[PDB]
Amino acid sequence: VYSYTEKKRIRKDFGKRPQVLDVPYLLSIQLDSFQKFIEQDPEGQYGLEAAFRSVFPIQSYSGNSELQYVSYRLGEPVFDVQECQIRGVTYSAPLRVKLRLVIYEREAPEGTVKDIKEQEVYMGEIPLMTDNGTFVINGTERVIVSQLHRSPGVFFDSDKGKTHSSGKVLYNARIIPYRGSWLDFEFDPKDNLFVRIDRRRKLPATIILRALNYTTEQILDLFFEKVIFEIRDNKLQMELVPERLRGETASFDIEANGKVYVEKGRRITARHIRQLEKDDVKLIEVPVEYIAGKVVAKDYIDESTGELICAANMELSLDLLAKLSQSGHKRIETLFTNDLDHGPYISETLRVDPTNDRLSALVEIYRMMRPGEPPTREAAESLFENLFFSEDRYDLSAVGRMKFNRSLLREEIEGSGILSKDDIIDVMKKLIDIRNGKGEVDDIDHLGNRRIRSVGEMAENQFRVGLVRVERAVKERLSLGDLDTLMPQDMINAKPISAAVKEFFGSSQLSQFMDQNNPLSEITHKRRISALGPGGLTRERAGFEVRDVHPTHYGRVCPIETPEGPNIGLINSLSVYAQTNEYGFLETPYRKVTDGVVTDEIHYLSAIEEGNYVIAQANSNLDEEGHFVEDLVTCRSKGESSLFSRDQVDYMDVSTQQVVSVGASLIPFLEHDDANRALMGANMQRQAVPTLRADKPLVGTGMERAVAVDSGVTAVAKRGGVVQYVDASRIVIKVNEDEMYPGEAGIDIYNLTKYTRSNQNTCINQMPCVSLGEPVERGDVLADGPSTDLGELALGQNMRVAFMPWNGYNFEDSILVSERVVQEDRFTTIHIQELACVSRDTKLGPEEITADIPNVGEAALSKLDESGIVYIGAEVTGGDILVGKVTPKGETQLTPEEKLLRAIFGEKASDVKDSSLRVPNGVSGTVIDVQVFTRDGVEKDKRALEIEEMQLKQAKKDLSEELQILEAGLFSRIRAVLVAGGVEAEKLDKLPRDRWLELGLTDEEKQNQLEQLAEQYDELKHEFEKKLEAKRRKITQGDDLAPGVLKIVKVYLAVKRRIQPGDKMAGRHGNKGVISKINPIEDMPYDENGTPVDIVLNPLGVPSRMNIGQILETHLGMAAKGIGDKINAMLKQQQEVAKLREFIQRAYDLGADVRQKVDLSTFSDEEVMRLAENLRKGMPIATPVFDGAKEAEIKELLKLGDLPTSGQIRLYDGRTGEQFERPVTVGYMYMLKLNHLVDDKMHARSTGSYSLVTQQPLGGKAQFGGQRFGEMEVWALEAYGAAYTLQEMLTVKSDDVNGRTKMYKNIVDGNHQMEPGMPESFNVLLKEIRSLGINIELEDE
Amino acid sequence: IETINKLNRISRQMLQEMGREPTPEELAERMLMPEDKIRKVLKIAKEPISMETPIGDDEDSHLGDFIEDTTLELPLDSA
Amino acid sequence: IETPITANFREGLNVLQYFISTHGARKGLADTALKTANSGYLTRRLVDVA
RNA sequence: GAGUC
Repeated sequence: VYSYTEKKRIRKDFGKRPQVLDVPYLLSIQLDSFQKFIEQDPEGQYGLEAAFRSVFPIQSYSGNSELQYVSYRLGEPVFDVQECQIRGVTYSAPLRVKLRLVIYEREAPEGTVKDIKEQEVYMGEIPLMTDNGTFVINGTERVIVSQLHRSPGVFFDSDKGKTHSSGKVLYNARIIPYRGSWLDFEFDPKDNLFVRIDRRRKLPATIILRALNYTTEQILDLFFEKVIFEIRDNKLQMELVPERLRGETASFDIEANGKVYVEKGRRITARHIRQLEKDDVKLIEVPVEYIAGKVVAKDYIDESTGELICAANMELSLDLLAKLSQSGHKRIETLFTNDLDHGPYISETLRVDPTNDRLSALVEIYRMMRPGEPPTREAAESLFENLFFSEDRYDLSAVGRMKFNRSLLREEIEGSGILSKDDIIDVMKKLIDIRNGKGEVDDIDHLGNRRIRSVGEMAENQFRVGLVRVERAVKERLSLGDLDTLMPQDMINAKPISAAVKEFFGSSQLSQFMDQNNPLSEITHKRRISALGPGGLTRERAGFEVRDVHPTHYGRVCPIETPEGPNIGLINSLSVYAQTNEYGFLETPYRKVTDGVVTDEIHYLSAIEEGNYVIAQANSNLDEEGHFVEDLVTCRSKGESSLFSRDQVDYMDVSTQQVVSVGASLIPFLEHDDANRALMGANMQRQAVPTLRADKPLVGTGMERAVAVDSGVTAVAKRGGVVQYVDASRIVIKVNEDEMYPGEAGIDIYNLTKYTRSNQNTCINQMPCVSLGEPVERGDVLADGPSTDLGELALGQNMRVAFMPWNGYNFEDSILVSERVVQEDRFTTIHIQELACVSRDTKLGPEEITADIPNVGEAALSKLDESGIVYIGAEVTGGDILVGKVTPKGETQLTPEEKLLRAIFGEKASDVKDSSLRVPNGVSGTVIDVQVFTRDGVEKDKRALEIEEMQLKQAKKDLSEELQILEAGLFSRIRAVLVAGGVEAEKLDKLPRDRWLELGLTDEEKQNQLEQLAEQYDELKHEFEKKLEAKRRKITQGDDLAPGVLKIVKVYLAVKRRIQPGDKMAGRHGNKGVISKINPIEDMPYDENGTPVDIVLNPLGVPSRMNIGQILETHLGMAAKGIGDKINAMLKQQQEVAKLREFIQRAYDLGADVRQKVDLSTFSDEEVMRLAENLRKGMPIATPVFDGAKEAEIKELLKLGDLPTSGQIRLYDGRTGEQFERPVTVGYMYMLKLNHLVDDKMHARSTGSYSLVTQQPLGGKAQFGGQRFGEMEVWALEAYGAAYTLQEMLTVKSDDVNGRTKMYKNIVDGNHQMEPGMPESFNVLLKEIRSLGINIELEDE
Repeated sequence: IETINKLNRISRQMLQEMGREPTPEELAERMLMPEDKIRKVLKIAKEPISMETPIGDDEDSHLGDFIEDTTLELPLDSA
Repeated sequence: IETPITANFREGLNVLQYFISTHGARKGLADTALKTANSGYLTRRLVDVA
């Protein structure tokens, strides 16, 4: 029960559990976010829509003219994908927006009856996303990475110890907006509440509320709980609630109702408290002492004179009590500060707070922000309000609001951007809470506390910035000029829009060169997630906490995919099935468990939601699609793990692989590999290079099919049907009549991309997979990318590896390889490098492109064309000239000697310099294609014309045959409708084609569809004639490059780079190595059978590195080839189809608890023999990550391969013929050659270009530079007594010009004498000291 | 200076009217002078660039670490 | 952590157990980046005295 | 961006 591609290559799944729901299209994140940016949805406030409504409608100063926004339109892209690649253009669509100018009258009230002007203006070109999910940035493929940051809202942070000898507890709530300055509230050492405003410094929280016009009285009212203190006669009575005595030492005889309650001294315990609570107490009998020490709530004015006896927040005292009762204010209202629950926090605060009213509050605000600027009323107010309450300046976004409201335990999900005043108060409440112990602290690193930015929200923000600057300009020009005759189009500027865009896309560090080493690198790299960037974490700002592994990463980020070194912990890969919710929180899918029974229902939960419920692992065993195996089962909840019974089971994992990222999912026996090496493994895969030959990975996870498919470097079938034409360049497919649209013809076209240059110098080669006239369905793999076999990821190739020591050639993970690898051309890398030539003009005169060069042989002349151009297909090496260039020289002032000599040989030589572009040495290969970019101004070269003529021919042929094949399919489709109600085959066909439009038959629904494809035919004409005329002009149009530049030549070089000693290779398990020697076939040990090995790894590389998976791969790998060899023999032996039938089926179904229940027998003989030959080259088996094949099932296969159960065989040493005293481990393993080429990494310098200021050699192989000798290295020489080597390094090898030059020629004169000088860096140094104004001079002896 | 003023202010006009970048020919016509002087002024327009501009995406190179000095001949040359 | 790893590499650990190990793994590797800086600077101090 | 310890 499987499709045609799968029928062709079925891999045997060992996976003991069924993945329920499908592996979601991985690169969906990018598209979905970006698509949101443009989403035409009126209500949905996002992207365009969001930004527009935030600013608009834009009203003028005078209140009579206004600018209104209607709606937007995206044009069809000015420049196509491929074309932009060619010319170095950014791929983009026009944005045009409908805007209306309305003018009210001044005099008539607001009579919009005067003037209404409207139009669609051009607002620039907006970079478009590809079908792949990539972006076209000045002719190179870039990807925008997802960005994690701390989400807007509230962070409740505690400093456990953190700071102090004392070791005091410091609580801080952090206010993080989308857009605006930041707010920090923290506890002083003596428990007093301070604010950091825009983390500037620390001042009293209370002052803010003063600015918000709260008197000290209102402050303490809202915060602290008032207590009614009645004074009658000479007795003082409080209105006491029982649970305020909570653990209160009795200071008096506490007479309530009847008899003595509380001991004079004995503490109130809970029983006492509950007893008096029961009594229902209103007023007790306190003595003289209790009120002295507390504080008064309101501002109690003296009725008698009118003057204040007590202000708010004064310490309570003896005489004041007498005077207030004398005023006849017999309802005083004391405060409650008995530590514990409600402590003296705000009270102490207010005393240290020097500020008084609204007025002095805003003074201090203003002062701290700009110390020394005089207090103008307007400035202070405006500052305060603009800081937190300005809408365009301060925006929390939906995000900030949601998380904020969930921090304080509110109810509304959405809100307005600006901070409502009640919010502020309530949080300070929660701070005071935590200080007492009502609630506890939220963690920085919680996945609910971190939010991710996709594409659209990034876009959103940067678009808003262009808008801001444009707003200054817009509102400015709206008031000066005349209102009537001037129109909207003259108003509007484009510059700053396009500026903002190019800054985001071009300048951003989150926007980078796609990793195109392999499909894996690309696909993985696109879903990588960075903690850095704007609004995000720095290197020094990062301690252990954030970089280390947070439990919430489970099923969301793969824990084991991050670069080694300093960026570790910062950048991580999204796990497989994980996706982002609306809010930009990561969600993971789970299966519902209804009362013990495991349903089919899938629920995505955020981190926050995850914290609540109780979920079983994927590995727990499933009872017959109902309940569980075990009565006590294994699960996790609220961030911890252990045992629970069936009934308590709420949810469950869909599959094991949901914890793992994509790259890691591909490594097979991950279960047996230590994470140290596991991590390394994933990274290695990313650095692997496609060879030419794709050999299907024999030991896969099944995941290789999905990886291929999603990378999108292959061709997939849109419709399915039958293949009409197959070319190694074009695949044309005729659709199933079922699926076919009655709109256009049923003809789907796939032009394949062949042999272009990737960013890393890699080759990009598509191979068609199916054959001609073959059947395919929707979503069939039609053509493969480079590192892909029939459906599957083919990172590389599989070879016979043997674990054992060789004569120290495999020492410390060094690799012994056979000559057979070269012989079979496996791991031969394809490289495509771009070389360039650049012709400008100076004051020195026009540089130009010619074949004429001073003092060169006809050797170079012969390989050049008319204009000085390489011929197509030329084989070229280091030192060879590719493109000729000449540059005007200045005056030739020669030494007298050279003057005479010129005269003597008599070759004057014109005032010109050889500027020609040459092949760099060491590299050499094949010039495959050449492109030229002429200037618009200067006239074209003959080379120029002939190549642009080629473009014409090619354009023509391509589009001509496009039309021709489309036409034939459409006419053939009309033939299917005329053949229904009108049998005529002899005189229709033999008669002309287009005289089938004079066709006037039955007038029912037969005649209508003819016109359907007839009008479509007229559009085939008008579209084509346009699509031609457009692409003719662009070819012929003068190509616009940088100022000063006449002409450019791009030269695409092919490098056939063979694997060699010093090249880098590895397997999936982290284990790697350099090739140390190529041994001839003879030297490698071999079987009794006679087959010798391919590669030899040293065993000692495994144990201490802790990666056993490679071993299991080896064993399973030989077994797979055992199957392949069984098949190979029975294939070569023909025999009977049914016999083959038997063997093969029993092979699949062998695995003890095999899930993948392979249906064979029904298979038609054709399908059978075909598949046979595929698995001829080894069977493809599937161990899923964790859900993998046990040792048992593996040994079982070894028996079926007729091999040793340990996978060891007695081998003969190919040198001696002596047998190895122990049987050794062999088998087939999947290997890869890394991007690291000794070819490029080779470098050495004698003498070359030097640095300008310091006069030392420049850096790197790039400049032909000298290597840097660092402090440590110097120190080496120091330890030995070695003065002369040191001094060499110091002088003749570096900054002494006289010294180095003199010593060079003395060396050439067989002297080898040193003769030291003086470091030029030293003189440099001296003069800089003088320039900074300090006198330093060299003392004579 | 004033000729430069003309340049950039008419740049905006022409970019929007024509659709894209202003090629020298059309610009030449619209500003009332000969093509020669257009290209001249174009290249003269550019200001000096920072010597210590961090071209190293990582503060590996201040562009001074690119600079080669043609003045000083090689020891090879001296030979 | 209270719950340990009962199985071994050869038999293969499970989902749950493997995740545990990343903590130690990552912690160790992260240690390399930032700790060798401390050692290095130390070394340079010592060298500059002696 | 990746290699080395």
